[PDB]
Amino acid sequence: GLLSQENTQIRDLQQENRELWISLEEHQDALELIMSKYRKQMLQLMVAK
Amino acid sequence: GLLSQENTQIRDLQQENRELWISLEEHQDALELIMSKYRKQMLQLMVAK
Amino acid sequence: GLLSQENTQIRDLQQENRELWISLEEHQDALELIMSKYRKQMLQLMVA
Amino acid sequence: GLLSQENTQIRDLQQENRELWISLEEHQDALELIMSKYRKQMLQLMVA
Repeated sequence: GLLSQENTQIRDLQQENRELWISLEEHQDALELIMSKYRKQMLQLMVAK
Repeated sequence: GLLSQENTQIRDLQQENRELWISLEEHQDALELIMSKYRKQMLQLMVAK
Repeated sequence: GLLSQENTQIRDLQQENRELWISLEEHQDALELIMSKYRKQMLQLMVA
Repeated sequence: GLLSQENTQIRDLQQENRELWISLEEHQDALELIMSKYRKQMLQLMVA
């Protein structure tokens, strides 16, 4: 009965779920990268001083 | 037949879906607020200069 | 001669430079905090 | 007397101050871009 309208909708919602999580995860990585670069620049300024 | 295991799972997945969206939306607001404050400070520095 | 043009302009540039450093670190703290909230929300969704 | 201690230290503080301003704006551009990508991803999910 995996082909029922309900089981098909479950798999569609699980795919949407996964896409939302990937969106959150990709932006978590972007936040970490920008913070890493921001703190590396603060250190480069201190070193040059 | 709204009480079937499948229909119950659909409503659970829709609630999860909504929670993921709220997580994305709340952080969109946080990003906007921090950028607004960041640009307002750059202007306050320019004005004081 | 601390009232020299030299020593006076030094003091103004030092004040501006201190304000720029404070601006950089205050924004650091603000981004760190929204990243903390973001990460902890993801951790909460993940075990729910 | 541009080689005065006054005028020399002025120039160093001006260079540092310019670097701090560039740092602030470069990070502005970087955050604006990740916010752009984030917002456009949400818009894409919303019409999908």
